[PDB]
Amino acid sequence: MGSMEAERVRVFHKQAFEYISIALRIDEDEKAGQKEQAVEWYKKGIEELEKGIAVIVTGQGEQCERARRLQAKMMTNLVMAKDRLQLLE
Amino acid sequence: QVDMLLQEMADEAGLDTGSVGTSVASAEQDELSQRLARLR
Repeated sequence: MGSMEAERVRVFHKQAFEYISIALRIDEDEKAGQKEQAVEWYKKGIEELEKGIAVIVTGQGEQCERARRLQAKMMTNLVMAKDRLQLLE
Repeated sequence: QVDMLLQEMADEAGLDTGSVGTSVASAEQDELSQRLARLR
C-alpha cells in the first residue's frame, strides 16, 4: 500500500544516479587537480542518496524488502562517494 | 513499459515505477558501486 514510499526512493535514486554519473564522468576525465569540477556533482548526488535513505519504507511485501535492500545499496554508495569527495576537497 | 535494460542505458547516458522500476534502480546502484570502486 504505502508504496508511494518505495517510489519516493526510486525518484531520489534517479537523481542520485544522474548526478553521480556525471561526477564520475568528470572525475574520470580531468587530469589531477582539476578533478575539482566533480565536487559539485558528488555533492548533489550525495544529497539525493541521503534523501533516499531517509525514506521510511514500511511494509510486509517481497517488493518492500527489495526497496529497503535498495536503500542499503544507496547507503553503500553514499559512503564510497563521501570518501571520494573528501579526497578531492 | 520500456525494457528495463533500455531504461538503464538511457539513464546511464542521460536521455529520454512498480517492481520493474526497482529492478532498474537496484542494477543502477550496483553499477555506481562498481564504478566508484574502480576509482581506487
